[PDB]
Amino acid sequence: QELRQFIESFIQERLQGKLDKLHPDEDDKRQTLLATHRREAWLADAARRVGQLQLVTHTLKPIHPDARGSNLHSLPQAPGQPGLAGSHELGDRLVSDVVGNAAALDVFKFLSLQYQGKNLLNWLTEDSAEAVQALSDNAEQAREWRQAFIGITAVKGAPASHSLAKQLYFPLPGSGYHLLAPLFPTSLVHHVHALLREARFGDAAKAAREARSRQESWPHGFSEYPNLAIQKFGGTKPQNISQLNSERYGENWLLPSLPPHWQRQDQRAPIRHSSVFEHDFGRSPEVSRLTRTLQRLLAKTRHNNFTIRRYRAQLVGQICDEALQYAARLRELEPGWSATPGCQLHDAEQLWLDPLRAQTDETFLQRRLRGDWPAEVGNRFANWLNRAVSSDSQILGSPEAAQWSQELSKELTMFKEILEDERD
Amino acid sequence: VTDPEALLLLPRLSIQNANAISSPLTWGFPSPGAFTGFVHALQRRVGISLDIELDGVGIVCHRFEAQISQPAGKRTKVFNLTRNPLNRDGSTAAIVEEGRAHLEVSLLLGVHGDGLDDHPAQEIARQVQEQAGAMRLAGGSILPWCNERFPAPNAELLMLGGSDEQRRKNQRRLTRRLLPGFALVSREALLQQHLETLRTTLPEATTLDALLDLCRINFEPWQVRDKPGWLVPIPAGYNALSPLYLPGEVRNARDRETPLRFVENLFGLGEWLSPHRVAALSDLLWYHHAEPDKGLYRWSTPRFV
Amino acid sequence: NAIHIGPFSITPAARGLHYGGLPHHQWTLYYGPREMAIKTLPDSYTSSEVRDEFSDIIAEFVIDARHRYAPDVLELVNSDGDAVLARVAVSRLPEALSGCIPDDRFPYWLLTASRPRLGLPVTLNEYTALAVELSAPPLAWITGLLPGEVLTHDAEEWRPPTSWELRHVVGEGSFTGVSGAAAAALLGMSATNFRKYTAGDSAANRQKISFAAWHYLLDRLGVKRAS
DNA sequence: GGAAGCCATCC
DNA sequence: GGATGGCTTCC
Repeated sequence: QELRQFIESFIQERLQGKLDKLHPDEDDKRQTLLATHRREAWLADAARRVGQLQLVTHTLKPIHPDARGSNLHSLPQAPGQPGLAGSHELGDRLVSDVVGNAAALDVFKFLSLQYQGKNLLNWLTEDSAEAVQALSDNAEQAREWRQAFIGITAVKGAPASHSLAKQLYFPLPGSGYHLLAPLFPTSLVHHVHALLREARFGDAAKAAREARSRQESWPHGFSEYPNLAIQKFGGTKPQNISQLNSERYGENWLLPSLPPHWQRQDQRAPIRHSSVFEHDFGRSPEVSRLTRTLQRLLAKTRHNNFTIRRYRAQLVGQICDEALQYAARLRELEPGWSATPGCQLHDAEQLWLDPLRAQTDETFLQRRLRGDWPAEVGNRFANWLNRAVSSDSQILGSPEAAQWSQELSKELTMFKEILEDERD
Repeated sequence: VTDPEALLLLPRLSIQNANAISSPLTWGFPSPGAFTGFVHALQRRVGISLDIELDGVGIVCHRFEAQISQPAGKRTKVFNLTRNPLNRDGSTAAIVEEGRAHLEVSLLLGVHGDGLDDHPAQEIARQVQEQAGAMRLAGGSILPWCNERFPAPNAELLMLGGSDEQRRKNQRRLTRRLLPGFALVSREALLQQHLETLRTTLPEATTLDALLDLCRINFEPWQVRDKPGWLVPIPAGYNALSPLYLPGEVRNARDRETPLRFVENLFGLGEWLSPHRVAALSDLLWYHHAEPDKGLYRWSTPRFV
Repeated sequence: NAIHIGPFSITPAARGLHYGGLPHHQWTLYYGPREMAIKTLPDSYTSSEVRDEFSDIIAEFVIDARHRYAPDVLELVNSDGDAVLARVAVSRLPEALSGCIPDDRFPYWLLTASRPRLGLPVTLNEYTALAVELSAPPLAWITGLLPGEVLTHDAEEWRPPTSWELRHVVGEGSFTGVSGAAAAALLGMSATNFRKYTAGDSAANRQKISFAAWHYLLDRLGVKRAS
């Protein structure tokens, strides 16, 4: 009805846009002939283009542009093992991307735009009378258009792969292998690219940003993503994957998947007296963040005392593990044990928390350090940790602070036992 | 699913140009499927020639170095590429992106077969080290000996030999040579727990593993609520997309004597932790177990918690 | 071309250069006669990009100015000395204080928050009188940035503010964040007659504001109480 | 003839 | 920058 008239108006607008690039020599007559041919047989020209195009959710060309294989439109079932990530998690909000010729992509975009407005996007298969009455196509032209649209909506592919795919093995239980060819998902990354764009950009996002600059706290959330990596698809033109790669501009943001200490910085192990005093504190970036979180978690209440005690125990265990790991990294990162000039208490701690007695150290001092493990170094470290954690009489007067002191004592005892087992 | 008899330790493995991406979503450490396939190929190398079968792997990642850079105007990062040679007419190659990295790892291998029965264990460890020193892990070629001649020898450790306190002593003296690295597990249980605590909000599944590993800044009641561990996402494996296909019926295979199927990646969440936080060191072996009746192809470390 | 964000100005440097092959320009951020930051930005930048290049420095300056010129806090304690019952942020001190420690002779005391406390005993009705009289508006910290002689109540010492001082409170870049149209409607004027006030120089068709309109405008914006 | 090759034009 | 072809366009 009105959709075919809108398609004819869009064809006339495309003819006017093709007449905007007009040549003064002979562009007028060619533009008039092209507009006449378009307004005559736009559907007859578009059926042969819609026969060429296929809708797809998994694509092989992002693996390599020179390879060609089977491209599949399929939503696999949800697996039995719970707690996973796949395409099965969403079914209602999918957006399929198509591979094909560029003028065919223009014809498919025109067919999708005619699919909007009315219910034509789902009714392109089941509609004869109103569609043929609106489009100006006849009964035979409408039947041929319905056949071409049912063909373009179909896959129409042969099962084959290429030599530049991955097609890896996976062993079977107690038996042989299968070949496993992976396909690049495109609808899933279009969805999460939309979600990541909405996270990084949006009125609510910038409003929460200026909120966290002004610390005005209206009921709202604020998300943030650190250290993404950016990948580029193909050469300069991105649409050769699909039109989804045209609207994503050939860009995919990658999530960080890193080991904890991936910035190998130099160690300030050396014998500074104030350096030894600060190393007894041990102010680091992650250690400073943990100390800030522990200081912020001091003023809590006891209504969530189960979850609060669990979070406090997890934070204390993480702090103890980070301290032991930093001590081990400082020890093994040390190439040799040097006699520190004026390392005030640094020698008393580094009798055990420092490296083995090398040629720079005395053999009698090494035997004396092997005679007595650093229990007093553990006591000084527990004292520095208890001084780092802000305490008050509310914890002394309350039973929850006594339980937190008992948990800190158990953690300090475990750390002292782990130190004394390796020590000596 | 099976407890090995002895534990084998690969001391200090230094790699260069290992593949960084290894995933359509992540770019950090490579998947443990490469390690499981590595010890499977190692078992196919000299494992059957010594009456030994090998089951699982432990990884610690002593140090990391990725050839990456920051493009001076934003907070993202671009990868670093290399120069392919010229095309057929001599114009220019086609640019594909790939990530390289440098690793330092150690491998912990379980032994089920006749360890001390057929041969002494140290010669077995020495010959399997000599065999493994001619392969690659994830495209990354193994470096040879450098001037650290100290981590040259290997070690074999029967886990259940002797008393219980003797077991604690030998596992602790094996842990002592494993200090600076951070072991990695699966964390599907905490993922399911936070699913059900987030299903109280709404029933979504992938948004869980989206939300659980980002810097989430809550409003003032400027707080940042935190997860206890170092939770890192990981590809769990594969789910099917096609039926099981005949070994000849598909064109352009590697070999026409192996069945074929099309798959899509499955994902999960791991965690990096210190080896002194676990007591049983046999809780740390990755096992790729296949379930071909459905699509669930899965590597994990069970018997860990 | 300059950009004006409240009392701040961002100017370019009149002759660019080529850095990395691309043409650039130096920009400077001013606060009155005081220069604060300098950056080097390329061309093909819209003015919004030049805005949020400096937005963070603006926000930090706002945070520091808010914390420094915060008003004083009094508190109400019972006879023991601890367990503060209510707090209030005043703009002046109640003039009768002298250093005290509360005892059991009275059940209510009104102490300061500073450490060598001053204090007074009250009886919950005069406390409400002092709270009504001496309270502080929500945006009282903006008065720390003003010259004082434009803030006095005595008509003999008052002088009208200039345009740069007047941009501290009116305009979308100002600290109150109120428009010129809304401030004109707050005074019962047209938008044009209010824009007459903020031209920039009285030779270029600009009039001084009155005493009464200035103090009433400071009252209605929640800056000075102006009893 | 048929293929391949190049160029070309589309998006 | 991949895809399809159309008149040329060899041998």
